Amino acid sequence: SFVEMVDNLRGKSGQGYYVEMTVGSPPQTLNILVDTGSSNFAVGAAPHPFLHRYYQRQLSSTYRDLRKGVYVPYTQGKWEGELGTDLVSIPHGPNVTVRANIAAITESDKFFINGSNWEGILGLAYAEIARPDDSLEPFFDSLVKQTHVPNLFSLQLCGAGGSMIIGGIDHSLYTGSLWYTPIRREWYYEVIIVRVEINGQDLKMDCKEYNYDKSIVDSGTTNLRLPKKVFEAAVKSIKAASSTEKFPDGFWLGEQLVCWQAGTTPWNIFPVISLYLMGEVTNQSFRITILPQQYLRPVEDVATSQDDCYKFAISQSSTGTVMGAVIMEGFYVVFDRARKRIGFAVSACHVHDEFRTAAVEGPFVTLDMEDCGYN
Ligand SMILES: CCCCNC(=O)[C@H](C)C[C@H](O)[C@@H]1CSC/C=C/CS[C@H]2CCCN[C@H]2C(=O)N[C@@H](C)C(=O)N1
Repeated sequence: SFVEMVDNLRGKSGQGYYVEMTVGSPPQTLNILVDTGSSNFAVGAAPHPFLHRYYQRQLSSTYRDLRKGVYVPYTQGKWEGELGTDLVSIPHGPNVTVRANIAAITESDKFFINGSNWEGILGLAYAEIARPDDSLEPFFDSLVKQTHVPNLFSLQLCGAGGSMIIGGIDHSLYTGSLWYTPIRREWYYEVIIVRVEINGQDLKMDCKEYNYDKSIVDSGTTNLRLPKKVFEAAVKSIKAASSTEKFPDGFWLGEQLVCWQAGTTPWNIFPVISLYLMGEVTNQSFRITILPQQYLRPVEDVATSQDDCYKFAISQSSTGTVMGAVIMEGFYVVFDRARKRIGFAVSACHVHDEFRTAAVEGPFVTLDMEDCGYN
C-alpha cells in the first residue's frame, strides 16, 4: 500500500525535506522537516517572521499539557518550548492516528529558515538523544507502539521532492541490491566507516579517524560533514584532482560559490568519493560511491547570469562524520530499526554523469572492522 506514500516529501537539499502532518482536533495541517539526526517532534506554536502558520494548542480539543519545558540545540539552530501531547496523523502516510509528544516551540534562534515552507521538525532517531531525557517517547516509537506499522521506514531524497515510506520498503524506488550496515548503537543512526577512497585511492588513515567521534546518517543535515583530519585530507585530494581550474579558498569553506557558463560545468575534474561501510557478515563491507554532482550543491546565481553556480557541500565537523542529505540523494536508504541495520541502494532518482555512476557495491573483504569504532 506504499504507492500512496511515494512523493510525499517536498523540498531541496539546502532547504530540508518536509512531510505534511496534522495535529490536534480539528486537524491542523503543518509541513514538518524530516530529521534522522534528532528525536524531538516540535512545531512552531507562536508567531514568527518566517512562519506562515503554526500550531494553536487552544483550538485543539485533544491537546494535553505536560507542564514541563524543553530545550533542544542542534549543530545549527536551537529552540525552546512547552511539552504536551496531541493526536497526530500523516495524510500521505499510513492510515492511522497516534497520540504523540509535541514540543510547542515558543522561542528559537537560527532554526526557522525564511521561505522554507516548513513549520516544525520530526526527529526520527531514538529516545536516548531525546530532550529533556530519554523518557520523552519519540514520535516513531509512539507510532510503532500504538498501531500495526512495522518498525522501519525508508527515505528516497531526490535532488534538483522525495518519498518517506513509513512501515516498509518500496522496491520500485531503487535498482540493484540493498546493502546493509549495522546500527552500532541506538541513539543517533550511528554506523561505522571502514575505508575511504577518492578516485580509487585509499586515504590511508587509521579508520578510527573516519568515525571520530561518531558517524551518523542524517537527513536533516545538508552537507557531508567530516572530522577535521579527514576533511583536510579529502579537500587536499579534491583540490589536486581539480587543480586544472582555480577556485577561491572561501569556496572550499562552503562560503563562496563557483560559477560556469550554462552547461559547461567540468564534472570530470572532480573525483568520486567511496565510503566503505561495515557489512552484515564477518570481515565484510560494501561501498557507496558519491559523484561530484552530489557534493557540489547547485545554488541560485548571485547575479543576472544564466550560469551554473554551486557551493561546496563538504564541510568540517567537530562532532564526527555526518552523512547528510547530499549523500542520501541518489540512494534509497532503509532505516531498518527492527533488525538494527541501515540499508543502501542506488535510487531510481539518481543524477546522471556521462561516464560515471553512483553505486552501491559489494561484497568487499575488510579485516578488523571492529577497530574502526571510536570509544
Ligand atoms: C538533541 C540532540 C540531537 C541533535 N542533532 C543534531 O544536531 C544533528 C547532528 C543535526 C540535525 O539533524 C539538525 C536538524 S535541522 C535544525 C535546523 C537547522 C537550520 S538549517 C537546516 C534546515 C535547512 C537545510 N539545512 C539544514 C542543516 O544543514 N542543518 C544542520 C546544520 C543541523 O544542525 N541539522
